[PDB]
Amino acid sequence: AAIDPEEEVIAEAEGVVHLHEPASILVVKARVYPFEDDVEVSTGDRVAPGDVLADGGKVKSDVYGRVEVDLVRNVVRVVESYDIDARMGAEAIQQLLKELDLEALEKELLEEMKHPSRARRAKARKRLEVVRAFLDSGNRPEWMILEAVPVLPPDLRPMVQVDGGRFATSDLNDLYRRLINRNNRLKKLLAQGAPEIIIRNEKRMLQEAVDALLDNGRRGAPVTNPGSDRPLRSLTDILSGKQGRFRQNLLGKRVDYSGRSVI
Amino acid sequence: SDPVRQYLHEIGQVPLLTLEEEVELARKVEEGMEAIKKLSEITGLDPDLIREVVRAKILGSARVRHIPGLKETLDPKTVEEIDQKLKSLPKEHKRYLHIAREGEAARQHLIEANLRLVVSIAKKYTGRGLSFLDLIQEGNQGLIRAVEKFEYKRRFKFSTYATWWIRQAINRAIADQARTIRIPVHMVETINKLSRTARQLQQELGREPTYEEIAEAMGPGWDAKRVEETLKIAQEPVSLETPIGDEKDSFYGDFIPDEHLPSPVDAATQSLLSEELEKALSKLSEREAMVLKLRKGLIDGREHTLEEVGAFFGVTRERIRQIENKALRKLKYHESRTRKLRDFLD
Amino acid sequence: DVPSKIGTLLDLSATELEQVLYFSKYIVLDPKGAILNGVPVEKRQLLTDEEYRELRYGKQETYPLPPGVDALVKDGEEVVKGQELAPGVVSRLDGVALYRFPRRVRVEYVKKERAGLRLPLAAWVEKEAYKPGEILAELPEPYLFRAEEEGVVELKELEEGAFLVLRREDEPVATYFLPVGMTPLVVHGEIVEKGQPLAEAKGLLRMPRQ
DNA sequence: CCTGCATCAGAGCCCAAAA
DNA sequence: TATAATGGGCTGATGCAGG
RNA sequence: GGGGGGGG
Repeated sequence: AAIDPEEEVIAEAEGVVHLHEPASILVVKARVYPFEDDVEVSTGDRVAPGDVLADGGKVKSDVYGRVEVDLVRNVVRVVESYDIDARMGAEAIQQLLKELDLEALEKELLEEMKHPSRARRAKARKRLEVVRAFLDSGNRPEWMILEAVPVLPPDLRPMVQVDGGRFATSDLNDLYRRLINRNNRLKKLLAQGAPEIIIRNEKRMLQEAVDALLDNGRRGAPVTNPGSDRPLRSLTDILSGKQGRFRQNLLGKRVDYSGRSVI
Repeated sequence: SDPVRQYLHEIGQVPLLTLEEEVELARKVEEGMEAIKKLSEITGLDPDLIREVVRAKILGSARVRHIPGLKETLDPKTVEEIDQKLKSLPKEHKRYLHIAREGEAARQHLIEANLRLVVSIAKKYTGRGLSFLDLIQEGNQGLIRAVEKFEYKRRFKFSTYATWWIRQAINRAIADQARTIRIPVHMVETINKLSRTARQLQQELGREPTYEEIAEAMGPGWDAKRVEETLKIAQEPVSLETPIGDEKDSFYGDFIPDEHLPSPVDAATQSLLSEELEKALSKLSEREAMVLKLRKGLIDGREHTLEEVGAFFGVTRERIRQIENKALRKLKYHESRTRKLRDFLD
Repeated sequence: DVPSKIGTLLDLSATELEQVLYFSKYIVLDPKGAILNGVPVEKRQLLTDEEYRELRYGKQETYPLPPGVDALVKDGEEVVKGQELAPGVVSRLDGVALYRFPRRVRVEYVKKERAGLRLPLAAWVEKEAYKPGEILAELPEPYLFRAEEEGVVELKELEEGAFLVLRREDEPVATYFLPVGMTPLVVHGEIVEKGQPLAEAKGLLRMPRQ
């Protein structure tokens, strides 16, 4: 078949067809299951050995694999492959953290505490200290992963008009904007069914945006304003250091009813 | 450890398409869209709903979510229900299902194979206020758009069509997200124009142009006033955490007073005014003061004008305007003795 | 914050926790019976992208064929690792070979025609049918096969063997078959009269292979 | 087992500080 | 919405893979 | 990936 009616190849009379000079040869490790009648599985479905493919149950799969329905060759290919669950990112980790029974792990770690080499006992202790920490406190480990990200009230990250009518704003607003963009874009890419390469890039960018918001510079390059080398000031930066909230506004303050002069 | 390098490594794991392969995928995507159109008619369904159902099985169980616009919440129950109706088709109808599936598969491959094009376009747009990866993702969004609109019959290579949509997508991204104070896309375009214009004017004139020199160069509709107003709008805010020079111990925000919350003096003053204000309407009589108090309101602000006062003051309606004048008149006399309220005139 | 709190709970190193969180490596929740490099995939195993792709989507490879060069294997054919696909192409893995883009399609059209021949009698071997390649006759001395009709020659030459068709007006009056061992002495579009030699038949003449 | 060996968070106060 | 364009520019305290 | 002109 071709773009325009001319240049098509139509069979002149009765005959048989042979294919020659292929552009390339694709070697697939797969099983081929030809079918005369209708096929019951459509292409992309995943299939296990013994599962019925086509022709009312006559033809079935010998391997675990992915269905490729060839309407030209009139055959159902099954590419050897598994329904394996393997994930990337904070989504994966949150699940494993959800899937923790701390009671059991305490029991397990106590049994390891009855063991020489000192190091065995040392590491089992450190693990056991985190387990016991969560148990007494009542905190769920999966809480170390964020689903809802909190947004600080605006008057604490103000956008204010200064003297000149110019606007001055706290860096947290830019860190939030980056976050919001990547979140919104990720939702659109998901709804539009982008390939995994694109969604993976977006998801990892989303982690980075959250990371800069909470502690900027902590992991990776510090986020900066355009045309400035100045790292943006994140919440962690606000809390800590000489200029941080504790040593500046909390353990000492500027005060009213005070003055100064030469002695 | 380097997010740019990693992404570059992942794209490089998909080999580029041959003219045949490029045409093949493009062909399969187009045919598949035609297949989904047909399936709506036969089935009595919605092409968008069908498209998402077909697409769900190709990507796998990993991605299943509600898609904006679809009438049904898209969850494994409905997609099993709907998939079973499509697999309930006769052989000549059920073939159209297979076409749609392979279309989605090929769409995926086509997108993945063109990712390196987006990188080469985005790298030229660095430095405009979006990070390289942000530009790649917006550029990728355009690449996705390009695959859905591409008509392979026209015989153009894919790279030719894609490039337009990617440039469009990045430029819209830069215009939409680059400013803390967001600006309409059309207005950002005008602002950029003034820069280009002024840069020419300064390069030919050997000095900075006036507002007037730019306004002539911009043609009709533009005077100096408009050039000035546009630049004001184009001013970007500055960080409160900007060091005031010295860089050791000084922030710009530390020099900005808070004008909103009342100062101790101001709070005191407002309290003192209310206490002297009530201690004055009660010294004629509370009631003709209560009528006046009702007309202005200590807390509330109940000034209409003539109607509403028809109801409950206690009198009918012209009278309250009159007792308003005598309340205010006795108040004025009472004011000259208790002239303490003069100082509140600032 | 080291030792990582998440890391300590899950028995994950610093590097491992990085690789999962920052999308450098997969971690398996449910192997679903996968096995890689001879060992079964166990839960909480870290896979690279390449490992996951081999597990999840299968392993395959595509080999370019130099332009015009035809492959030594046919579409659909099972192939061992190391088998030679094309004069310069060697396959790296076992599996099904698939044609990508055939540049040349050859259609063998089915033709069933009734054609005549004349041979001496002592020289021909009696059979009710002749399979391709079967010996038709053996001539003690060369025999000249002659036209039995007058006409213009329409010559149709096969790979081996030939067909010859005489027509007056446009209506074919005869269809002759020349086996191998029979050399046409006439050329296409040649006028012939009844009795003049069309072909010399020398020695053993047999059915052509096709 | 122990040591190199790496990765991180410390580095005085208040006032002018001339942006 | 269409020539083609396809991979960036100084210290101490502590927890680790390695002799 | 942590830092500077003056007064005490």
